[PDB]
Amino acid sequence: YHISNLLEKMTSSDKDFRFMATNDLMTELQDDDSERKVVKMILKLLEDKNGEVQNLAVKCLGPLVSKVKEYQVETIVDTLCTNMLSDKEQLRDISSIGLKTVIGELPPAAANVCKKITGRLTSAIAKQEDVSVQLEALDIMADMLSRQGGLLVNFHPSILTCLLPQLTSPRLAVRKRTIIALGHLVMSCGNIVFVDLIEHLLSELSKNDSMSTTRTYIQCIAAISRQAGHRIGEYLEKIIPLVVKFCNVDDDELREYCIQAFESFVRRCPKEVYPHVSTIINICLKYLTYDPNYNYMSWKVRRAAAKCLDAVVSTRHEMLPEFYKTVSPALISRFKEREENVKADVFHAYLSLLKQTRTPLTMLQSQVPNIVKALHKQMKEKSVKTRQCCFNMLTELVNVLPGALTQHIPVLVPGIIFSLNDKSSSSNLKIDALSCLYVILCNHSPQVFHPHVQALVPPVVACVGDPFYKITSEALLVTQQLVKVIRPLDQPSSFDATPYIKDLFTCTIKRLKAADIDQEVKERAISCMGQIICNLGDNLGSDLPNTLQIFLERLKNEITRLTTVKALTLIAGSPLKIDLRPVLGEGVPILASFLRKNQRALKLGTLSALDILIKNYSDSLTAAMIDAVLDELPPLISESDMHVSQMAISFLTTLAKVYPSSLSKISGSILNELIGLVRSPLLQGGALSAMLDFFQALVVTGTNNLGYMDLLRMLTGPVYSQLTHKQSYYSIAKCVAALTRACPKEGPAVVGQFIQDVKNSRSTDSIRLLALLSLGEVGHHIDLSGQLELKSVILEAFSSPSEEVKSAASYALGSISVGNLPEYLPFVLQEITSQPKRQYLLLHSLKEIISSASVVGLKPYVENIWALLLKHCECAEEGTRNVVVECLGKLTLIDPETLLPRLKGYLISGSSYARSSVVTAVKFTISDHPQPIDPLLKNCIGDFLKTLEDPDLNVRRVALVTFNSAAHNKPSLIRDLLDTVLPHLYNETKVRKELIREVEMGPFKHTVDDGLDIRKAAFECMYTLLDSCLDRLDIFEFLNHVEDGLKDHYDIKMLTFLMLVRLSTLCPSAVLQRLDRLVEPLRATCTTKVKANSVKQEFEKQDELKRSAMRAVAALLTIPEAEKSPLMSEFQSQISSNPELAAIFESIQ
Amino acid sequence: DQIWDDLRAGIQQVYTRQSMAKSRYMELYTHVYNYCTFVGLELYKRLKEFLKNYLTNLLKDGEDLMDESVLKFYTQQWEDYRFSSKVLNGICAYLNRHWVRRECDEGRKGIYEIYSLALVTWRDCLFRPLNKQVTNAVLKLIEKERNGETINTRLISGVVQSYVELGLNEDDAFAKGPTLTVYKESFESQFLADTERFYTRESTEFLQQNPVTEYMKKAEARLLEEQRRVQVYLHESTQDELARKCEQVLIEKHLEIFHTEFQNLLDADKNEDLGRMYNLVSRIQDGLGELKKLLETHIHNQGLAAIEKCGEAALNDPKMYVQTVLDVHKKYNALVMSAFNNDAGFVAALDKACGRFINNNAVTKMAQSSSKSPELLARYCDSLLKKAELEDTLNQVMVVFKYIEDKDVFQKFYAKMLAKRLVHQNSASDDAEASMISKLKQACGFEYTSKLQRMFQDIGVSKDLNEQFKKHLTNSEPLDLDFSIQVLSSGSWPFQQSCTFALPSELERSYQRFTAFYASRHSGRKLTWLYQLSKGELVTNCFKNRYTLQASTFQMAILLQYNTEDAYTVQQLTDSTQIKMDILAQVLQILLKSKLLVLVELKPDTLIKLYLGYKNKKLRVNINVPMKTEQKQEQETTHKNIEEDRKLLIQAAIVRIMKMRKVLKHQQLLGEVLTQLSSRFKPRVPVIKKCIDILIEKEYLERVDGEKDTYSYLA
Amino acid sequence: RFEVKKWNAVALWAWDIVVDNCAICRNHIMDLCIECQANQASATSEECTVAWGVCNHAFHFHCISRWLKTRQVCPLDNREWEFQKY
Ligand SMILES: [Zn+2]
Ligand SMILES: [Zn+2]
Ligand SMILES: [Zn+2]
Repeated sequence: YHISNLLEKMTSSDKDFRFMATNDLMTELQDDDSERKVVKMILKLLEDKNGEVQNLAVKCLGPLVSKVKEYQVETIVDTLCTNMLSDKEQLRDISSIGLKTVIGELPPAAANVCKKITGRLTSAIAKQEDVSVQLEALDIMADMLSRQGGLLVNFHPSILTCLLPQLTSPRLAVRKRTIIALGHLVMSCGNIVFVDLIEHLLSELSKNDSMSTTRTYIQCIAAISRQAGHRIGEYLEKIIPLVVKFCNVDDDELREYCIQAFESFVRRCPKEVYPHVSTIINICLKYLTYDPNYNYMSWKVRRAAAKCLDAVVSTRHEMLPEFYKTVSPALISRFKEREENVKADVFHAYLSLLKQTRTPLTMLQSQVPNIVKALHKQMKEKSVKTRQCCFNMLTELVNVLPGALTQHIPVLVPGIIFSLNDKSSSSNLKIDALSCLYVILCNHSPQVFHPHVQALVPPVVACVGDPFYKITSEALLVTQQLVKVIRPLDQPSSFDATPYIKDLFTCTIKRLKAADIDQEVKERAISCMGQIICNLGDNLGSDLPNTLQIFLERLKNEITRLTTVKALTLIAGSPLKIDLRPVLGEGVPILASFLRKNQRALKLGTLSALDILIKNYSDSLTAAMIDAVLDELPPLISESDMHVSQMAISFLTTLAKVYPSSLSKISGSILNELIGLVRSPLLQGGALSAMLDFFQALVVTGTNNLGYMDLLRMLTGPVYSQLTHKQSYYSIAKCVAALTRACPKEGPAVVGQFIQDVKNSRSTDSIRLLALLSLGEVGHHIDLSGQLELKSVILEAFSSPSEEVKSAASYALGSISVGNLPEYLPFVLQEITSQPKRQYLLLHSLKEIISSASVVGLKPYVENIWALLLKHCECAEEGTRNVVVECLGKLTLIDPETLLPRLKGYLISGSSYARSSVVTAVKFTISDHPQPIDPLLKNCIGDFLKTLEDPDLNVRRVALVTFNSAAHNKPSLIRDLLDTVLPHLYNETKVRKELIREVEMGPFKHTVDDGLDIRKAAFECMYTLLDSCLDRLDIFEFLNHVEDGLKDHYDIKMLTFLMLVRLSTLCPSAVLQRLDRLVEPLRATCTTKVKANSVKQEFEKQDELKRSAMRAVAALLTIPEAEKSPLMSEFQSQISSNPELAAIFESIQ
Repeated sequence: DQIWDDLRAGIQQVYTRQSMAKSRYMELYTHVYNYCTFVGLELYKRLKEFLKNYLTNLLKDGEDLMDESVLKFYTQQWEDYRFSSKVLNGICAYLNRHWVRRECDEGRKGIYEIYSLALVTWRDCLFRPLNKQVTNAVLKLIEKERNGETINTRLISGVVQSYVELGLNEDDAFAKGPTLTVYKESFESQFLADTERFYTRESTEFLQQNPVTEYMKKAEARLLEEQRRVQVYLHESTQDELARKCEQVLIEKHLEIFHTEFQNLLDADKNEDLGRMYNLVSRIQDGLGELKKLLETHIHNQGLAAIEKCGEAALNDPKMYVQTVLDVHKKYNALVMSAFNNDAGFVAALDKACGRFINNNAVTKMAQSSSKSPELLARYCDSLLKKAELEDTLNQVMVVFKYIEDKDVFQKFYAKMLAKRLVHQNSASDDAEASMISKLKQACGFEYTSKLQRMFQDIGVSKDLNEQFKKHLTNSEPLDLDFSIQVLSSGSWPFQQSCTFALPSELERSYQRFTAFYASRHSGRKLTWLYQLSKGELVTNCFKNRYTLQASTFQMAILLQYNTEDAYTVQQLTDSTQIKMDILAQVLQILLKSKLLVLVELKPDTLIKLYLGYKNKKLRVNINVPMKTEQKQEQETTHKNIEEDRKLLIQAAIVRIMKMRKVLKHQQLLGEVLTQLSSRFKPRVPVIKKCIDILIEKEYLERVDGEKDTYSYLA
Repeated sequence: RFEVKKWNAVALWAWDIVVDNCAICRNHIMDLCIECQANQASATSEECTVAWGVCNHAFHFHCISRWLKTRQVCPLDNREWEFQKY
């Protein structure tokens, strides 16, 4: 009834009722058998007298097509299309708007209505008598193809056939709309129609029928290149000569379009423009200077040439030497352009070159004088844009070359001064000048600005007082660096800085005491005043106490809290011993209160400030504020955050070093928190060193209840009374060793007690572990030759049921020998040969000795260790060979000049074991961080890596492993050997059925392969090469062996699926070409079936194999423009049809 | 007894890696069958004892091995035992087919199939006393791999598979998926704990020594490596747990540092770092909101700062204002598209920021109104369209137009300036006008475009009438001067009637002729002439040389008067020209400022005389320049008209709503008015209240008796 | 001496049926309307502008507004009334 009342009111002869009925009908449509009424009512209101009702009717067509039967959409579209050709302009326009609205609301990717629209649009465009209908139809078709180009793939030839003849019509608007429509068509067209259009364009260009049409065709080619890009690359070899020929025609408008086409080609198809950059650059350089009416509308060609040069420079890194050879002088010489826009374009091109430059640097340094001479003339001009560009170039040039402008400061400063104090200058120009001055001052020696300080100070001081606050902030930023330059604290400067101190202080203090200015100026003023006090605070008079009181006042505000803390830190640590004592008493409690403000940066800053203030001003320390700061530490010493804990421990160490009388107050929560942190499994790096230093400092003080024995018992109580992590034992042992070396007079008793504890048979395994680790740590730095039974006890502890105690005994034997090398190392060397029963542990001890000994102290025994290791290389028991190989490799690092060639010598002559031994020992000299051995390895590793060709089975595997380690850790030493090692690596991926052996027992089959390890290592090397260096190997030989791998063993199958998934992202173009060959092994693996006489393990294994295979399949499927493939589409259809594959596909979803 | 010896001898050969003939296999099968023919418990115990003894004396070899040695031993022995157990199960199919099936149904407790018996014996004999060593060695090898070493992954995979298979229930005897009790309770928990510890140490150590930018690359590489490990040599069930744990420990604990670094990366443009941050934080659930808020605040601040730096010059320079807005919008739109993958939330943040600083900024504060931005946009459009890249800048302007709250000001100003551009033929191109009309059709409604097209219709009608008037002159006496006219509808144009004027006698002929012609062709129509918009060209013959000068009709009237006398009084020039005080004063000042009329304050006592002698550099000189205060007065008038139109529109909307809904409340009426008028401007509540009050006084709607704050329509 | 060479004039046309007066009320189009001049100055008296239609007919705003309450046709025409100026 409501819908009937609405339709009754929609013909009420009153505009208000019609408007309201249409409005609430539209609101409601946000019924069956009555849609035929509402549709006709809306299409009739489309011709109403009032405009508001027409607008409402047009907006109501949107939500109507989504709530009506598909049949009535056809009649709506038909009525709109037939009204678009009517004889009334208002109906035509309103119908065009309605049709655009209808097209917009249709869901993309619906097909019938698009075909119905196209059938009439083609005829409308084909007409050549009503231009307005042509323009409307072109707009409608552009809107249609913009979002629904995927559909109606069968109408593309007709659309092309109707569009192409319109590029000749007299009116240019038709041509422009046709170009837009053609671009949108090419965006999603087919292969044949694209070729037809390109051939038509080339044929029409070759004919050159009229001057007017040639511009249109060139514009069309440029638009096609912009829209498609990668689909036109295979036609530049024919396109470019035509535009090159047309560039020589004496028409100003034609040249600009050709240069724009060149720019589009350079930007959008980088792969296919490589052979033509040399001629595009030459044309652009020829037409930069084009001006036939001035001798020193022709500026458009110069603008286009500058834009094209900018585009060429911005996207070619490898042509930097050629750029600096040929295009830089022209750009420098064109800085004197008569016109502003062309000058700006030239400037922008040169900035683009400068950013690309980030040897090119040497050539830029050679070119600098010409740049300076050119900019000197441009820095004195009425225009502000030219000066802004000059300052931007100066800033970029200084940012690229730090010290480029050393010899040109005398000619550069007057321009900056002139721009700073000019009444006809904008805020942007002043900010740019100040930024350039700041950058110049930061990146140059202080001695070059000394003659120019007298000229620099007044304009900067005036700029500090500018009403606009941005200029004030920039002026303060410049002033801080000027203060640093005027009096360095790290160099012996002879400059006299007295006269300007008063000016700088006066200009900064007024900004400092403002209380109403913006926050940025507040922080900048605080920083500038801090720098002033730090650098030149000795020459100030009585203003220092007042300034420090202001600093105190700024410490209690949230906006400016961190900045003043950093300023106080800067002031405290200065060679000029400033007196902060009047501030310290009232300032320490506030800084202590900052420690509870749940902000990390504030905590770190206030901890640093407290540390420096305690260190430098200990004479005026008071117990009250020390207690105040000590009251908030315990919450900070925790394993959740380790940096704050390290800062707190450093503060405690400084307090113990400078104020030892206040350590009686750390016997409660602080010490408990420290001890608990000692047992944390996350203790490493700086925190451990800080803890050791704090313990060493605390022992020497002599406070009660904190002696050596008290700390030792508090450290070792939990172990003896009853630790769930192994790192806790190491940390406790390190702390005990630090305590022992702090006070050496009590060392022997503790060492003897530890020896008795490890010797005793009533002690648990936890006690023996800690005792051995503590003995090893103590013996590292303290000589322990006075203990006679130490070696006997340790060697007895070698034979124990537990593995942890055995490892601890080996580590302790290794660590003790470092303290007294001559007394202990011969003993270990003799014991390795004497007792065959215990050699896997003595070799580990020797490894520890080698890894943790001084270079100077291990030189004499190098020959003995080398002889023993090379004697023991040929050993039957594997595992004993790995440790000796590691020992040899780590010994190579000590004196690598002479040991490395001796290692290489065994490759030519030796047994099978020796070659594998040396190749394995090579890999232990490679680390991520740079090492002194790197220059030798880069030259020598070719001899080791040419062992990939070897009759021995194991040596090839060892060489592959070494190559993998080198690729993963330091790829810079294998990149140049890729061209000679890749074929051998690829050869190792073959099956080599000679080594395959099969063993039979009844109807059951078992296979054993002796080449599986080598194939796995080769595929691992390939995976590493993917991430390490993908731009130095062929991407087409790689895929062949990847395809070989997809039918290989289960582990290789998983690895190859992973590599395929990774390669779906990197260089997807190569995968798309090979996609036909890739899916066949995937489909074979996914559809295979196991025998019925098998246990559930094989079924499960095949299940995850299938899941991983179709995960790789989906990864391949996600590649753009890959669904339109024969094998891929067949596989998708088969997966959809087959329930077994569909279920597992849904499983990975 | 004798039978069992043969079975023992044959089976001991099965558990060695030596092939046996199929005949021997069938021979063992036949002896097993013969032993079967309850009494099968003895044979079951015999096999159980043999397996226990074999595992017990095999374990003695691997008790003292360490590190990779125990892994190699376990893997090789497990593979050999697995194959041997499969062969043994193949041999003893009769027993597990009949006797075990009979025992299971009748209610036995410790009877299993041969393969399951072998697995249970392995688990209870060799797996139990070696699992600690095997797991610790596997963890040590994983840690070695994580530090940059190449290891043998086939040792870990075998251990993992052995752990997975040794998890059979042994009591249910029926299952669908794989049981992971041993795998989770012996390996997985320790593996995840070690991973957490390793990464929570490494991330802290790296962040304490390096900036965040390198840490992001480190984290991405670590995540890729972890995917590699879990997909290569681990079970498929730990993938999700490992991914979540690694993502948490590598990203979620450093969100404060990431948020701090986001602002620094925004300050100094670094798009790659922003993209990497977006990629990293996208994995954490609900982790992108803070970034969106920070980006919105940054864009708002950047726009405000960019507008503020222009200063007072932006109040009268539309180009600078619009270019600054366009530069900010283009830069941040490119940043959003490139680094943030065109996400909806970041687009919404950009739109919110743009709408915030376009309407309220420093320029609007100087003008004390938010309507200055549409005025400046319209003036920029007029400058563009007055006398290739035009399409792009028009499109950009139209993008800016989307964020304007009050679009009626823009519409009014654009209509007035288009009327000015049409009445005087100074337009760059008609194609640009058509393009702008189409763009306004797309953005604005349809009434505005029809109102605009009416002017084009009138211009076309006038163009048609001009030539046909020219034809009528040929068949009659001619005119001394070239004459062009433009007749426009009074109600379709914003032009107002001219002031008092006395037509110079040199122009009365054309006036009379055209008045007669128009009265003849059209009846019932009256023409009103605007002499403040009419312009012409004058030629002089009393200077040093012949000049032609183009000037307005007022300037002709006050200049042709000096043909009779060389000197004149401004109090008499008024009577000569019948021009008001202010307009005459301004036009006289304009004429004087050109140095072509020599004698600043003008009074009736002032004397003005024609200046001969000095001339102009060029032959054609234009003296029709606009007055300074005229533009300001026009702007004030067209700003007042907008407010009046707003009041009228609010009244009309209220009247329509009351006609449709007979009885309505107050808040509902306000909401309906706001939602009806939202497309043009946002009204204020006091304005709506005043409109309601003035509508009450006109007897349109009345407040109902009782139920206060409720209105009702009245006819 | 100065001589006129060319002239470009601009004119507007309006219906002459009404002699510069409202058709609904016998009063001038520039002065205050009868129903507002009878009463004293108030909020209503602030706005008494001239309203134009599409048919290019001009009346007082109040006159046409009160005429449109019952009828919906231009008094001097036979077509629907639409506002286009104020
Ligand atoms: Zn009236
Ligand atoms: Zn009135
Ligand atoms: Zn009328």
